[PDB]
Amino acid sequence: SSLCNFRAYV
Amino acid sequence: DMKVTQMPRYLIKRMGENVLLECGQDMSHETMYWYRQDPGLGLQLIYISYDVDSNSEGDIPKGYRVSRKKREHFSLILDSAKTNQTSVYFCASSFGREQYFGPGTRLTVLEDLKNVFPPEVAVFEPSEAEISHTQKATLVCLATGFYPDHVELSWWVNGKEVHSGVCTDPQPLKEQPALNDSRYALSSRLRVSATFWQNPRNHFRCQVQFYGLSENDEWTQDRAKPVTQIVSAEAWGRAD
Amino acid sequence: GPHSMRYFETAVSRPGLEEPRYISVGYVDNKEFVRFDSDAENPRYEPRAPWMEQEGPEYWERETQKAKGQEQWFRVSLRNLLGYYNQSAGGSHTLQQMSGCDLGSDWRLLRGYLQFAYEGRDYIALNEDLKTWTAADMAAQITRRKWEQSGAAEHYKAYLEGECVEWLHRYLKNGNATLLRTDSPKAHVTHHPRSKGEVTLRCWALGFYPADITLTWQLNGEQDMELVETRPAGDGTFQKWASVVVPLGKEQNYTCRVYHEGLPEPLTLRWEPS
Amino acid sequence: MIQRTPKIQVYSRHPAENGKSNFLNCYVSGFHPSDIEVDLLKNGERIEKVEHSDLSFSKDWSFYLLYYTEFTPTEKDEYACRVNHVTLSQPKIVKWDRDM
Amino acid sequence: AKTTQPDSMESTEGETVHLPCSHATISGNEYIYWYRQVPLQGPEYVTHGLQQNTTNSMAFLAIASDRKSSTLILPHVSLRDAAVYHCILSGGCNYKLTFGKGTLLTVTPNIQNPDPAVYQLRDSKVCLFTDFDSQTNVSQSKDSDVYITDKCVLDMRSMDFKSNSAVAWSNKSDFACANAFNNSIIPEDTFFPS
Ligand code: NA
Repeated sequence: SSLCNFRAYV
Repeated sequence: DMKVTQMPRYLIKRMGENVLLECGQDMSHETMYWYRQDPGLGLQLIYISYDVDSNSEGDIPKGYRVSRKKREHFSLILDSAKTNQTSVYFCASSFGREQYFGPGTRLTVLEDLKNVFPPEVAVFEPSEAEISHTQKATLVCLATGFYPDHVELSWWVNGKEVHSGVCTDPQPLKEQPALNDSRYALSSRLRVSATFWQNPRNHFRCQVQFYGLSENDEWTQDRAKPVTQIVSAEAWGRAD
Repeated sequence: GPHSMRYFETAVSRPGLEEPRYISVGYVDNKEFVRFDSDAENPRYEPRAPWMEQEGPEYWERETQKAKGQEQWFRVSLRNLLGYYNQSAGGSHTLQQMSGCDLGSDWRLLRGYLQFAYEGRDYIALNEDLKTWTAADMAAQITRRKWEQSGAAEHYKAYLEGECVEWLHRYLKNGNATLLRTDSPKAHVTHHPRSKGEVTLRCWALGFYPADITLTWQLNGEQDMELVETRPAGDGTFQKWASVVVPLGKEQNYTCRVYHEGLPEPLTLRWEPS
Repeated sequence: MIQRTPKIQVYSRHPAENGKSNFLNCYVSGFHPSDIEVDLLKNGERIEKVEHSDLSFSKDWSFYLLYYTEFTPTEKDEYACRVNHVTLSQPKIVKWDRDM
Repeated sequence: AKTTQPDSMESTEGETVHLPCSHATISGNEYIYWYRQVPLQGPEYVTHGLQQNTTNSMAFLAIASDRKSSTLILPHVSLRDAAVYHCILSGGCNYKLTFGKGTLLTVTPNIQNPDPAVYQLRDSKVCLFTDFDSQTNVSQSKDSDVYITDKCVLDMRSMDFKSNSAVAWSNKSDFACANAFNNSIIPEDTFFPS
């Protein structure tokens, strides 16, 4: 199950 | 540090006219939002902007469009305003933690500008009986006959705005409760010591800022144009 | 034995493309099991291993929606990075990510992983504690401060210790026999002539899986060896060779030991003249 | 930033037997950025029916691909792979030597 | 949408306030956020949490072990804390929030020395009901020409004093301060000056 990145971008 | 700007606080538009609401955020956050809030309801998202030219419809997009050409600004456009678009509009931004909300713009879209009236303001001096019974003195300010509900009442003591010892009604009263187009009334109290009131050099002013018709709005009615203006009333201390 | 799961994600921008190409590849025990590519006519996660084909449509739909969110995340991040490095127009740029979990033989979580690279170099990584970050340079320090303030590590730790581990367990159940399947190296020694009184001996290891292998030349069971890096055969198996420069007539005094998972014991090889 | 030139290996799937159907492989790895051009050549000419694996990368962030084609080797036919990448001034040609 | 809160909560200043929130269908990566919105100003972040109880300057957030409910705890509530409190789920990978109705929290002051009285203010070239305890409720007029506001609390921090008041006014002939608040249950000891 793929990770969705925490909404804060780089 | 984190501040979302929205001006004006209030706006009157005729139905069918274009409306442009502007929002600023100097933090250069990627994410910006437009919400509207109707009385007693939670905010409803109109549009979100993930970045420059990357806008997505929210829950209620109908009748609106947006523009995000720069990260620091986000525009909400009503191409042809409907009276049901009367609401308080809040812009917000985020960098990925919480959302930061602007102070809001109250927009009133009217069928015509005929019922627009500025307030009349009067100050009521303290009761001599209150002074002797309590050693305190309450002044009452009344702002009456205004429409729409676009007012900011403030008290000024010796040329300085005060907040302590003040209470302004959180909601205005309808001067004709059985009418949908009723003009409004608002009251506020300022309470000081009897000693402070008894000094004739002390000056008390109740100021009501009314947000009305634009300087560019047309007005042909047989009465003064109800423009954005300050209406005040004052009282001076009395040794008697 | 031990197990692992990883997702390897890449986004590539270029002047000729209006939106970056995004690729996400999932691995279980270092074998590709799922893939998403934005370049496909109908972008979606697809199974890359037959044992994954039994996952119902809700699974594929849920993963595909997540990939759409990742594409946006990478697109925005690429634009921020162009700013952080004050890069000039007309270039192609790459943002990569690796994430996943390592499980021990006793099924305990050994380590969670989360790493990012920009232009093929380390950018930022989540430390082994799953609480703090390592920033590779000055631009990554801007990111670190952002992620510390917004509490980003907590989101990544929760996925790595929770959902990552749970789903790896589920895949291991489905891909049971297939994932434990190893292929032993079929090995042989070739003879190659040289100048002076010398000859090259080449020990070939073929048809093995997984790629991990050791080839060791010894002189009486105890010069620097020459070799090729392990390479794919094209059928799911791997190949490798190791060579030694030996004097003429002394070929039998040299042995090649092959060490691999699939073997019951290490192989001992020698040049056998026909 | 600092780019990485491709490591190239050209070899057969199964050990080469003159007259036996096999697969010619060109394994390109350790390169960055991901854009790469790979051709398999027969007597200096580009083989038309060449397939390739989907793009992947290793733990060191570098990319890798396998290019392949069905082929029958002979003593006279020459095989090579030609690779071009941004890290190279000119395309690099590597000849297929069945002994490695 | 996924969160359920009571529409309103009553409290007295200095008390501990517990604001409940039900979110049975919460997903593993959804954060629990609390925002508050004072009268008509913009909402403002209060606190948030994922699994662990959170303490900050503003409030304490208690999240149940199963994560299916939470509580926002406001220790020693001040008048300033009166607002609508919104409990909202925020998915860790996205930027959206679905606001609900939230809980309207009222904070009534502790009236130290009540001195209920009805005064007539000096004419402009109004009746004031003041200093009653927060137990007193003021009703609207049973006359369309008489205007009566709801009670309002003012705070004189210069001397640590608070007072409740309501204003009545009319231009109508039969309006007097002695009858102004007749539709209200007013204290027995209410002072009416002669
Ligand atoms: Na209309």
